[PDB]
Amino acid sequence: PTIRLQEDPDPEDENLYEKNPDSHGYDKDPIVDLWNMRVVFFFGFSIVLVLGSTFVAYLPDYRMQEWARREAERLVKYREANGLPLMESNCFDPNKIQLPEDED
Amino acid sequence: MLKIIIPTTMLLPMTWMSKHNMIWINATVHSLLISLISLSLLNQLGENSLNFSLTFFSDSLSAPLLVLTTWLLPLMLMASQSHLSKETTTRKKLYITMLILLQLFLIMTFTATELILFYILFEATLVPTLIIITRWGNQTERLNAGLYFLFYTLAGSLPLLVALVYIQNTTGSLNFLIIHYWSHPLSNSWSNIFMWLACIMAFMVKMPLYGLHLWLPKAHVEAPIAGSMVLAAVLLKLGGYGMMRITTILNPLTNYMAYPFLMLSMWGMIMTSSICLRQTDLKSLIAYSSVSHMALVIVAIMIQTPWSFMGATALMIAHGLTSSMLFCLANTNYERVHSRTMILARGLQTLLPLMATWWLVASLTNLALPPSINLIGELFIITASFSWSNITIILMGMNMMITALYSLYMLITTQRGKYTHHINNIKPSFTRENALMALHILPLLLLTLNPKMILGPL
Amino acid sequence: NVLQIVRDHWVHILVPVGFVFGCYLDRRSDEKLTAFRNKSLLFKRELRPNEEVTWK
Amino acid sequence: KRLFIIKPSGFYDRRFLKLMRFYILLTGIPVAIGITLVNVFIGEAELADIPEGYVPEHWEYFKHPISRW
Amino acid sequence: AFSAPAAYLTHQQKVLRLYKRALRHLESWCVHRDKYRYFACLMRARFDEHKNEKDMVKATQLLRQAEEEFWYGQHPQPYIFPESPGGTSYERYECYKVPEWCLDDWHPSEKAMYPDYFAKREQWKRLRRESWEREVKQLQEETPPGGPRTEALPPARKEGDLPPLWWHIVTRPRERPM
Amino acid sequence: SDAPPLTLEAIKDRVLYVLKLYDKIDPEKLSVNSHFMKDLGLDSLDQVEIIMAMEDEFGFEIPDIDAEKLMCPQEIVDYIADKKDVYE
Ligand SMILES: CCCCCCCCCCCCCCCCCC(=O)OC[C@H](COP(=O)([O-])OCC(O)COP(=O)([O-])OC[C@@H](COC(=O)CCCCCCCCCCCCCCCCC)OC(=O)CCCCCCCCCCCCCCCCC)OC(=O)CCCCCCCCCCCCCCCCC
Ligand SMILES: CCCCCCCCCCCCCCCCC[C@@H](O)O[C@H](CO[C@H](O)CCCCCCCCCCCCCCC)COP(=O)(O)OCC[N+](C)(C)C
Ligand SMILES: CCCCCCCCCCCCCCCCC[C@@H](O)O[C@H](CO[C@H](O)CCCCCCCCCCCCCCC)COP(=O)(O)OCC[N+](C)(C)C
Ligand SMILES: CCCCCCCCCCCC(=O)SCCNC(=O)CCNC(=O)[C@H](O)C(C)(C)COP(=O)(O)O
Repeated sequence: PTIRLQEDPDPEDENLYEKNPDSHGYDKDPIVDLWNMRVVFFFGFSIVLVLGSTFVAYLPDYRMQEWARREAERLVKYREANGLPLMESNCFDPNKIQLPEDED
Repeated sequence: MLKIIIPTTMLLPMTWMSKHNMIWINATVHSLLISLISLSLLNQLGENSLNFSLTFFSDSLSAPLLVLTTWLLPLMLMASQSHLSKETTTRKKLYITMLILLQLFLIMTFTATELILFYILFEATLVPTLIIITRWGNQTERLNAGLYFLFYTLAGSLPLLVALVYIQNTTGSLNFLIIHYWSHPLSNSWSNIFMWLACIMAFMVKMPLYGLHLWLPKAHVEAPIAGSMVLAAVLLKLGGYGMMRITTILNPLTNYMAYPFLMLSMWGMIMTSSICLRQTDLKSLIAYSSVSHMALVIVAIMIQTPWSFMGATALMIAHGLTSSMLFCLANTNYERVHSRTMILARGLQTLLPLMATWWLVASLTNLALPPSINLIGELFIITASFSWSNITIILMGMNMMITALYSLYMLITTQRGKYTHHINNIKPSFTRENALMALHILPLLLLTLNPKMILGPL
Repeated sequence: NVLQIVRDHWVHILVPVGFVFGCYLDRRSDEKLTAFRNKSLLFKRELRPNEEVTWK
Repeated sequence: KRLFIIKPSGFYDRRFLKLMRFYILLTGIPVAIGITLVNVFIGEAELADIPEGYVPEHWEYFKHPISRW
Repeated sequence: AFSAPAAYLTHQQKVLRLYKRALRHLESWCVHRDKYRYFACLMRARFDEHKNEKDMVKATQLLRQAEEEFWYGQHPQPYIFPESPGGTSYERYECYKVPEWCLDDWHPSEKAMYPDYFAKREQWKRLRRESWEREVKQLQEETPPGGPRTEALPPARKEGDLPPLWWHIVTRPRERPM
Repeated sequence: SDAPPLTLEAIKDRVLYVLKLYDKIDPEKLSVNSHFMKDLGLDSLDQVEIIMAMEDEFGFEIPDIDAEKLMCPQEIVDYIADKKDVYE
């Protein structure tokens, strides 16, 4: 037969615009296509994008940035009023630390 | 956090009970709703993590990754339904099932409190990816790609497993909170060196590290579009997340165990950027781009500074979005002309103007134009590397020059010049493709508007 | 006529129902970790004349 | 004379841009109006000392009405 | 650009091409018109001095020496016509050129404008469809058995024929499309 | 605006105008169909000069392979019209 096998020929690719000039590229069924477009646009842009951005923009300050700023303001005011240094090189009180007895 | 896990498990039978011509609509709608729900995880604290239960917790490092995963699922569904139109209903449902199972495994991986559960889920992600690649890939090379994808991973992860169980016999726990609080230094012995290597190599091969990256061009080129999207955007970040988790027990050994990996990352970043300059396949160029960006992320994780960790987090998120967008852009042209050769279809700006705008924006984000979060991550990593050693600015600097070049090269090859005369089948862009590009690109700039959400726990 | 509409679109409650069930299970999980409720040194507090527990 | 100018089809790109603008605005104009109305008629909370014996609710530790809600 | 090239250039063709190149570069050197005319007449005299050389070997040696002299004395920045391959407007309007087949993809609302133009387009497409097979048959007949040896194409010879492979030459976009 | 819409009559007029300013061609004896070599008795170098004069007149270049074939004013006019998309 000069052939190797019985096979279907490779078919040409279908253009969605032929049967539907305004086809949106979602489905060959025009109604299912239109509603796929509508749901993608409504739930992607209208709901998740804009409303999610608004929700994230107004998230309450659980990172405590403003609290930390106010605490630092109080600390700076007190330390500058009493003439103490603004910050100490030790963050732990040495009286609660017991060094080794001998260093030799 | 079962309020996110259970709806995906419900996506499964919802897909398998849907009418034959409503699978895509239902899957897309409920995937978008799940992403909206997962958006609430971004409310994080400044001191500790959100400890939901004994099994799951959310940090400031894993929450953006979860949001990216849940947002990527609907985009994958949108990108897949074009080339799967001729498929049977059962096989389409099986493909969607693979995507859903991958999302579930990733979601549970990013929030597991124990390292062995994390390992089990991080290996479980292998099966759906391999099935997708080897069943729905287009060319004969996909099979080989699958093998390269599998063993390269497993040869890294099998030692890690051993190390993990060994650690549990020594400290009594693999819970990450206990591991962090009860941390002890690693002495300088051969046993500790090999424990370090066992704990590091799996994540190294996942990034991937230069020299261990050969699986990635094969797997990311031979895969279908959704496979490439999820491989570039999320699955590469498993290595970075795991490394940033595991490095808490490796000090001070890392101080000198990082040198070969740092040298490999910097030089191979230069090398892969150079490789991008001479590439005939458009998908392979994007894959090697991913390799270069991940080399940057590896350097950031290895130098172990707060600025480097913030830069690594930002770079992972930005790269995920940008590389997924670039893969989709290349797939549009491939579906039009059925060939991946870059110089085949030229002058596409004359035929498709809006797609050319999408190409320009994607290539602009690839070269880290300020103030994109790509640039923020890159600059933070470069500053940390400069603190590590002033000479790094040379190599990093060279990278910044090469990247832009190849990026613009890609654009100039595809959009500019004159159109190919004999190609007469270039149809106007569909609404689906434009919506896909917009849903990729708009979150990038929105995140630029508020960058502290992707900067991590540091 | 709602029979055909229901049999065509009953798959649209699975994911919201899963969300509600996940919320319920998360509350149940929180119910099992109250061993230190109103007992930490930082947040220990005297009860109000009416309230029974500090959080649920 | 006036000659025909051969161009690619600009209908579909214009349609997509109009659809995207429509949906974004459809949800974002009410949001902007609501934000403006809330800001005008329900301002931000004023920082004050905790009165003796009072235990504030957690949402009372934030100042913007939308964040508090 | 329009004519099919031959397998090689002849001696006379090479001499004429060198003459044109030399005159153009001399004009590039001699900016003013009167000076250029003077030196161009001198160049023409120098060219036709050796016009009647019957020895071909000596003729090719003279041509070789002339080309070496030209390469030594060429203007490094010669004048180029703006639309010539080295000019400042060489491919300026290529981005405005759109192939005609794109019109097949216009939305019917876009085609609702310009009804007469699209009717004429349909007529042209019908003509091309009716002529193609006759063009192919004529090419099959006129081609030698060992394939074509040049890129020259035949004209139409029959009653209502069209010259084969005419569509993409006739429907060129334009020189100034938009 | 820009330059006027060149017509076939204008192209032919300018070509003949250039040719009648050539001292080697008799103006009266010249017609639009006169052959440069047969009718007018010119050689190849004169043809090269004529092609260059046409190029200077119309501000664009004619490649050598195309310029070799032009032998009468009508061929020059037709080549220029075809190049510049002149149909009227
Ligand atoms: C187009 C689509 C195509 C595709 C593109 C892609 C689109 C993607 C979108 C994705 C979704 C994005 C959603 C993001 C959510 C973010 C919302 C947010 O957080 O809002 C923040 C912010 C509101 O912050 P807030 O925390 O709510 O306010 C805190 C206070 O409690 C409030 O203070 P207050 O107590 O004073 O109350 C102020 C109140 C009232 O204030 C006033 O009334 C006073 C104003 C001055 C008037 C004074 C003179 C005028 C009257 C005199 C004459 C009448 C009186 C006498 C009568 C007789 C006449 C003689 O006004 C407001 O409430 C603020 C306006 C509300 C805007 C909310 C934005 C929501 C957008 C979400 C939708 C997204 C899509 C866009 C569609 C939106 C619709 C187009 O909104 C703003 O954007 C404000 C910006 C304006 C400030 C001035 C600009 C300064 C420029 C500096 C830079 C200079 C460099 C040059 C660059 C300039 C370029 C701009
Ligand atoms: C097509 C035509 C295009 C051009 C025409 C456009 C017309 C104009 C529209 C462009 C607007 C210009 C933008 C200028 C910025 C103004 C808004 C800004 O001020 O709001 C920011 C707020 O932006 C948001 O915070 C960022 C958006 C969050 C991004 C999340 C995206 C949604 C999820 C989608 C999927 C996720 C994928 C990625 C995974 C990581 C500031 O935040 P903040 O300084 O604090 O506010 C302080 C006061 N608060 C806190 C009380 C509110
Ligand atoms: C393709 C890319 C793959 C991924 C790349 C992975 C990178 C792995 C490289 C490992 C980095 C270092 C490993 C061990 C640290 C030091 C290694 C050694 O060379 O240093 C000296 C070690 O001394 C000598 O070199 C002894 C080692 C010589 C034998 C090792 C074989 C190396 C030859 C190269 C084989 C290629 C290996 C990779 C195969 C692919 C230091 O002297 P010393 O202080 O005493 O040893 C420190 C440990 N102590 C304290 C417990 C004693
Ligand atoms: C910018 C400065 C650089 C320029 C320097 C250039 C220097 C070169 C000057 C001298 C070059 C010569 O004379 S090279 C002398 C070459 N002589 C011959 O070949 C003799 C045989 N004759 C023929 O081939 C034809 O008659 C032909 C002459 C082609 C006429 O063509 P037609 O009659 O059929 O139109």
